[PDB]
Amino acid sequence: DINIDDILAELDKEVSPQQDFSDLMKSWKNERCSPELLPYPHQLMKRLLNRISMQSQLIENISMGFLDNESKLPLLCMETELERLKFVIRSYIRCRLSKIDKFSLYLRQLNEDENSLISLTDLLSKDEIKYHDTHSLIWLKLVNDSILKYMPEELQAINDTEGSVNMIDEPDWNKFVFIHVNGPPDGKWNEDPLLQENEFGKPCYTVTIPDLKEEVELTIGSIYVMRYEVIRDLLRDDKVALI
Amino acid sequence: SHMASMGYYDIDDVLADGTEFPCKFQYDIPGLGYLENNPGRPITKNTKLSLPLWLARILAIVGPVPFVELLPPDMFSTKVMNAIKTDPVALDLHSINSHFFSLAIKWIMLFSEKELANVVSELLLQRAQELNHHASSLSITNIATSTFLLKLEEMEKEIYKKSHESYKDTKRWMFKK
Amino acid sequence: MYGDLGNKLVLEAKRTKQLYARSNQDVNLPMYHEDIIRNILKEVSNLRKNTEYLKEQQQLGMLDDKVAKCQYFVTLLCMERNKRCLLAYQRLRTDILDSMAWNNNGLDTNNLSHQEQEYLKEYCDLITDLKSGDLVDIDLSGSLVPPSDVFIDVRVLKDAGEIQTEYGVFNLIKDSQFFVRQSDVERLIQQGYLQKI
Amino acid sequence: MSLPAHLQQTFSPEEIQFIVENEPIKIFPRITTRQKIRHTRWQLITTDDKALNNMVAMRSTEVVLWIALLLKQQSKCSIVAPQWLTTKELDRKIQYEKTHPDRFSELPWNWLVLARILFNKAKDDFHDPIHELRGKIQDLREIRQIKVLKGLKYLNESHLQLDNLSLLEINELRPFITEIMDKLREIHTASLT
Repeated sequence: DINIDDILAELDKEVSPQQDFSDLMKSWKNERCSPELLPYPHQLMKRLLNRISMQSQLIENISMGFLDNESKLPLLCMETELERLKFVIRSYIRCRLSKIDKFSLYLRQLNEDENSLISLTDLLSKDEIKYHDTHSLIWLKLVNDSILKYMPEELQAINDTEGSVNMIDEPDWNKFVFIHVNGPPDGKWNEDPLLQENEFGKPCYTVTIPDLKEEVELTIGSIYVMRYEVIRDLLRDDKVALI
Repeated sequence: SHMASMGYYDIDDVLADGTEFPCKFQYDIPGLGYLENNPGRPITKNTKLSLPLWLARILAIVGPVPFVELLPPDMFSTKVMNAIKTDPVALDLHSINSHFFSLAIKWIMLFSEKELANVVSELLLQRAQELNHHASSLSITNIATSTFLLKLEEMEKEIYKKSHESYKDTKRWMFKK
Repeated sequence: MYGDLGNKLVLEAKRTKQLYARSNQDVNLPMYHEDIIRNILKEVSNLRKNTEYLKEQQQLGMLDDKVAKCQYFVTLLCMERNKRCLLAYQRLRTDILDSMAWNNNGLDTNNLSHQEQEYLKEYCDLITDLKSGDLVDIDLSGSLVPPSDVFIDVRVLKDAGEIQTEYGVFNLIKDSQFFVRQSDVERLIQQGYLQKI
Repeated sequence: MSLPAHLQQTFSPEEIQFIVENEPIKIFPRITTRQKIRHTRWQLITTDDKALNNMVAMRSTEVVLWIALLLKQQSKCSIVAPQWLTTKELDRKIQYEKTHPDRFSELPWNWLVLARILFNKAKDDFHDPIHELRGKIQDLREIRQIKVLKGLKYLNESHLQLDNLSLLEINELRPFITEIMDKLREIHTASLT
C-alpha cells in the first residue's frame, strides 16, 4: 500500500488572551501544589494585568450605551469572566505570599549569598520584593525587642544555622507530589532527548531517585505520586504538570 | 545532624525534643549537679540520669568518649518491638509515648538502625490502613471509631484530622451545592 | 531544670493551635503569657550570670579544660532551648495575627502584648500598601472561595438602614430579601449584615 | 498566613469545580446571535469569543462550561451530555472495571465533577433516564473506591502509579497518600549513613 499522509500534510498546511489564561491556570496549579517558591511569570502577569484594566474599562464604556438590540447577556459574561479571572490571580498571589512568609530566612539567605545561582529579583514580583523586605523588618522588630533583647550576644541571631537546630526553614525538597506526565509541550515528540520508547511501545522519561539508587519510567499520559526533587527539571521544562 | 523536614518553630517538634531519655554520665563534672536536682554536688561518673532529648542528643556526641551514653529507652525496648510486630492496629501507642513516631525518627537518625526503621515503617503502614477506614467513614461517631482515635498519636491525629476533613468536604460538595 | 518553664509555654502554644483550628470561626487568640515569659526571661538572665561567673573563674584556675568545656556548653544549651520555646510561641501568635489582618481587618486588643498591638498595625499597613499600588485591579483581601455564582438571593440579617457601597446603595431593612450580583454584596456578607451564601 | 490552612497544600472541592468549568462543552443554543448579511457582542478575554457571536438556535456549538451553565440558568441553552454519559458507555466502563482488578478504566479526569454539575443544572437534557445514569455513576464510584483501598496497601518510599484516577478522586486522597509517604520517606532516609 502506498502511504501518502506526508504528501497530504504538505498539501494541508496551506501569545493570545485564550493562551495566557491557560498559562495562568498552569502556574496557579503548580504553585498551589509545589513545596518550592516557583519563579514568577513576569511577562505573563504584566499582560494579564493590562487585559484586566482594559477589559474593566470596556465593561464600563459599554454600560454608557445602555443610557440611550440592547441585550444584556454579553455584559453579564464580560463581568463574570473578570470575576473568574481576578479570582485566579488573587488566589495565585495570596498563595505565593504565603510561601514568602514560610521561607523569609531562606530567601534572605539566597540574597545575602552573593555567589548564589538565583537572584531574588528573578524569583519574586516587585510587590513580593516589597512584601518580603518589609514583613521581615516588622517581624524582626517584634521578636528582637520582645525576646531577643534579653539573650546573650551569640544567641541574638534569628537565623543561626550553626546551633543545635537550624533556624532557617528550607523547602521540603523531597515532598511527595502528584504529577500528570504531559509529554513535551510541543506535540513534536521527536525533538526530545530525555524521552524514549518502551516495551508495549509507549514513550516515557526515565529519572533516577538517588537515595534508593532506583530508575523509574514516567510513561506519557499517566499519573504518579513522586518526590519533587526528582521532578523539578521536568516541571521547569513543562514536561509534567502537578495535579 | 538535623533534617530539614522537622522545623525550628514546629510546636510538635519542640514538644518531642522535651521528652526525657535515660543517660549514664561517663565523667565527673562539678557545677552540673542541677541536672540531678542538687546544684551543690558535682556530677559523678556512672550516675544514671534522665535528660531531655534536646540536651541528651547533644551531650551524646561531644566530650572518642562523650559526656553521656544514651541507655536503651523503655519505648524502644524489645517488649514494645514485639507488641508492634504482632498487632499494629490494636496497639495503644498514645500510652507508650504521645510523640512515638517523631521520637522514633530522631532515634533512627542518632543511631543508624535498619532494624528499628523496618519495625516503625511497618507500624506506620499498617495503622495507616485503619486511619483511612475511620477517615473515609462519614455519618449521615461510632464506638468502633472512638475506641481507635483514643489509641492514636499526636502525629497520626494530624493525618486523621486532615484526611477526615478532606473526605468530609468532598461529600459536602457532592451532596449539596 | 531550666527547660521546664519553656515546656509550659509551648503547651499553651499547642492548645491555642488546636483552639484556633477546631473552632470554625475566627476566635480571639488567648491572652499573652507575660508572666510565664518573664519567668523564662528571668531564667535566661540567671544562665547569663552563670556564663559570666564561669568565664572569670577560668582565669582563676578551676580546671576549665574539662570543667568549662561542659559547664559553658550546657548553660548555652539551656538558653538555646528557652529561645526556641519563646520563638515557637511568638511565631504561632504571629501566624494568627496575620490571618486576622487578611481575613477581617483587610475588609480583643487587650489580649495582645504591646509589641503585637504595634506589629498588627504595621502588618495591616503592609497589606493596604500591597493592594494600594500596581495589582490594585484585584482586591487581594477578597474571597478565596471561587466565583461559581453570578446572582444570589441574600436576606438582610441585621438592620443597618440605607448604606452606600462602591457599586451601589441598599436599604438594609431587617428581614427584607435582595436578589443581587454576588460581587456587590460579598463584603456585606463577610461583615455579617447579609445571610445566604 | 495569607492563605488559609485548609488550602495550604491542596485544592478545595469548589476549586476543583472551578477548574472543570474551564473545559469546552457542546450545547444547543436557544438564541440566534448570528447577524445576517442582508447589537451587543461577547468580547471575552479568557476563551474563544468567535463561538458565541455565531450561535444559531438548535445548531450545536461548543462553549466553555461556565458559559453553558450561565445560559442554561435562563431557558437560553441546553447542554449536550458527552458520549461517556450514556448508559451504554457507562456500562462498558463498569464491565472494564470488574474485568481488570489491576487498573482503573479510561474515564476522563473530570467525570465525577461533570456528572454532579450536569445532574443538578441540566437534569432535563439527558437522552437516557437520569435515575439510571445516577445509578451507574454510583456503581463506578464504588468500584473505584475498592481499587483505591487495594492500592493503599502499597504506600512506598519511592513512588506510586495511579493511571486513570479522577481529579476529584486524587483530591480526596492527596492529604493522606502524600502525608504517609512523606513519613515513610523520613523514616527511611533517617536510616541511611
